[PDB]
Amino acid sequence: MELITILEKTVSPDRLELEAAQKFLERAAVENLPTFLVELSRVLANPGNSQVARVAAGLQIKNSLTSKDPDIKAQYQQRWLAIDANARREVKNYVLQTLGTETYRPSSASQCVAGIACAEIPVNQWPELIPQLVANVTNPNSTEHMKESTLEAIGYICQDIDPEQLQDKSNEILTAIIQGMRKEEPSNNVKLAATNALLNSLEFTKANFDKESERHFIMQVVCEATQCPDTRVRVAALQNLVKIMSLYYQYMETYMGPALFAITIEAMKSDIDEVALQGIEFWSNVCDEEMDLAIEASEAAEQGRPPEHTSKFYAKGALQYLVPILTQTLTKQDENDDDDDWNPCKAAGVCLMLLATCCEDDIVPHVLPFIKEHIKNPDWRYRDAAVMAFGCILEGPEPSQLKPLVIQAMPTLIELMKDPSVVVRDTAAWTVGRICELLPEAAINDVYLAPLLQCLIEGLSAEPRVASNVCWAFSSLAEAAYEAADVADDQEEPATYCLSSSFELIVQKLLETTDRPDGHQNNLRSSAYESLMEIVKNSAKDCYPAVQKTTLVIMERLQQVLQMESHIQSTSDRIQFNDLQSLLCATLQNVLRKVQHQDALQISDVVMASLLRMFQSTAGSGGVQEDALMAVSTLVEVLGGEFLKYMEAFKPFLGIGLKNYAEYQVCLAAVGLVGDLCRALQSNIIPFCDEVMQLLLENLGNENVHRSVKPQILSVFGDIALAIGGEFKKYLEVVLNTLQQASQAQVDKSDYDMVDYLNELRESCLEAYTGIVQGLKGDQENVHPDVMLVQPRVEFILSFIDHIAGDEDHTDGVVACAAGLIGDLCTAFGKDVLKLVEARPMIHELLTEGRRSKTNKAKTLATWATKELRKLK
Amino acid sequence: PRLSQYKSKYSSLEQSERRRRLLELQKSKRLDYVNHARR
Repeated sequence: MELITILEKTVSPDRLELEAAQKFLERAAVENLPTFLVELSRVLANPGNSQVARVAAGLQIKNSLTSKDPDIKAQYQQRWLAIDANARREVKNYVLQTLGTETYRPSSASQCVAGIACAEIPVNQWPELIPQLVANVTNPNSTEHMKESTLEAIGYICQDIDPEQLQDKSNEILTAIIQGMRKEEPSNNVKLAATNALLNSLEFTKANFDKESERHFIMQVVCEATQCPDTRVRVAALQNLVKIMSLYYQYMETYMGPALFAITIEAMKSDIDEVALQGIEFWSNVCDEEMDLAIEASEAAEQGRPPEHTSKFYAKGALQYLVPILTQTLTKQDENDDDDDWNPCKAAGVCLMLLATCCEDDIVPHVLPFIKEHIKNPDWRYRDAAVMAFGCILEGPEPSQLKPLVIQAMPTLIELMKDPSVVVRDTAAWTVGRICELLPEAAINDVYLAPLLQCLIEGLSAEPRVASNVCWAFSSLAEAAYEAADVADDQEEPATYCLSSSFELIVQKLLETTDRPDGHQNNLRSSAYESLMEIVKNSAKDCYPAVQKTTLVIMERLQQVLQMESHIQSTSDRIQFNDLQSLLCATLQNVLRKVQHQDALQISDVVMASLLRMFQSTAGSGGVQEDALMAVSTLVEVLGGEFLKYMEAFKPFLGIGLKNYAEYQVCLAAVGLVGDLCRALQSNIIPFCDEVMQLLLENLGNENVHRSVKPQILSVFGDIALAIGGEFKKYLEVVLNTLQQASQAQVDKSDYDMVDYLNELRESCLEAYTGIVQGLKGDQENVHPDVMLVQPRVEFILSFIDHIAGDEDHTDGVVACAAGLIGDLCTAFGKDVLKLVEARPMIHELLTEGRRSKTNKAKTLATWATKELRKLK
Repeated sequence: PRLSQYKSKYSSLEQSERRRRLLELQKSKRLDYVNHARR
């Protein structure tokens, strides 16, 4: 009937009544979307209607124009732009006019304004928008609601909108935001909305920050805001200071001394946890930026050039005053622990850690004294703090300075493992684990190993929060022991090592831990399996007897879960069966490694048989899960060509994994598996290639596929080409053009989330061409010549390389791949390639850069290629 | 917010470590498979 009546029914607590209402609206939007929106906006815009109907209308509008789904979003945006400009004009008028006329707390108009703006701004279709929003805020006669709802609108636009679209109007946006944050502003609500919008907006105030006049204006408003009496504004302002430090570190030098240091140190000492957390994050974030600057400085030095950005070492300068604040905060442990909850105490530990790795040696002498003062304090809060701080500084300082300190700490640390406080024992295990990780020499000592091992063994039976760190400590100890034994001096793998004596007890104790009923708490079970896994890998040969037993137990468990999965009762059951299967399979990826290949075979056939059964039952019931595919890969690695026996049966399950493109993670694993099948089955994969190749190309048509699938599919094209050689001619044309296009992709660096998808995908392209050029040519030939079909493409591939050489943005993985390709071309097409290569000086420069190593063999490939071009002379 | 850094351990299993490792392995395999085919 009436739109309003329907709208009010959408909030009914009755399922059917809520269904009728929703279907009415659905088909209305299908029968005449333009007229539906206009009517909806009229409801929203009229204060005469009930709050329920206005809010409901706002929701119908917003949902017609956006969605979390990027693809559906862009689609809704285009459906909007195609509507009569006059109808859209009317909707824009009403939505805009609703701002400030809502009694509702959070405005429903803000999100509609943003939804339409995100569509219309990139094509200048709503020139009226910005200047209207700016007027709403700056107008001294505007009500609190008008200003608040508007600032939220601004915020939603900066957040949802394409990043490239909003710089031409940053000047106006900032005028409104800054005006809304001024301290004279009577309403904290307005200040809060304004400050939240600033945060969303910083991404495009680049041109504004480059102007001292404006930069100075912005910093004063944010700093003053950190003094607002409304805690919500204080926190939001600090959040802005943190983001400003990440994007405009270059400009900060004039504000740190005179403002920021004091503001953020005061925030850290605040009794309001929300405030302390922002002060701490500010100084953890400075550590991150400065560690990144040090890498930039270091790389620029090896290039005989000064770095583009320089560090002012603020962490180093602040360190004196940071540490005493942070150690005290470590004293505020939350007695009821929640390994999923964040508080000042935990943030302080991370911050201390980052300071250790940022300022390295400097830090020791500021922390030690607190540690020695409190290591034996009767108050557990201080005893634990002391042990925590000790573990936080084990990475960063020169190991030569830490060793003596760690060795003299062992006796006390071993005792603390038996401390009456569970909180203390939790930290002792972590600190012990981090000693083993970072400074194993202290633990692999003829003095302390025996008693340390006794503590760790007993600790596996302790409470979850303690046993979990103990597990990690054990695996770390195992890795070190293994390495120590076989740096060298014996040959292929080590005959014995310091853990051999108790290897049996450890595995059985770990196998027990895996099975504890409270295993779900504190990530125990996973930690136990990770540890078992890591210790089986890192074991000496005189440990085989224990290794085999453990493998019989793992298969036993795996065989069990697998058949449990052809008889599922519930989606809870469904979920846990896969979680155990996941851990067991991952564990399998190390045991199969590490037996006799003869035995690995008997195990492989048995497991694959069980998985195929699980596949036959499990899925089409939500299946295929991904770790099962990775499980198959390791299984294909062992059976190699002997896997051909299961192809006819596995084939469909390969497909379903390839076809499933919505779960790019499953698809991805399916793609990689195809590559593994190529190297294993080789030529024998031919009779399967059509099906696969067809599914691959299909997927490439595209684009709600994930970014990340394409490069892998391209890489696999190369493998397929290597595996079937001449038989690839069938696909040659379509693939080359696909490569052609993907080569021309050229995202512009102001972004980095693209700079290293560009390289991820470029490398992929190079591996593709390499597999094709080598696939069509030859080993023990009769004559050669399929490759000649690609001959006409040489000019372009070289251009693609030349363009890669100019871009300072080289991943070593790419330089190498590009070098290997050049060498391939020389060996394939010969002395015509020379003229083309000497016509691009940048290619010469690319090879030299590869003749210096990073990595290893980028240098070999670059060395090889340089040689091939030389011999062509 | 950096909860994952609190008492940071290390796992060849969560989601993404075992991806990074599986991919790194398949790529090394690939490269060796290719190099025996160049020289």
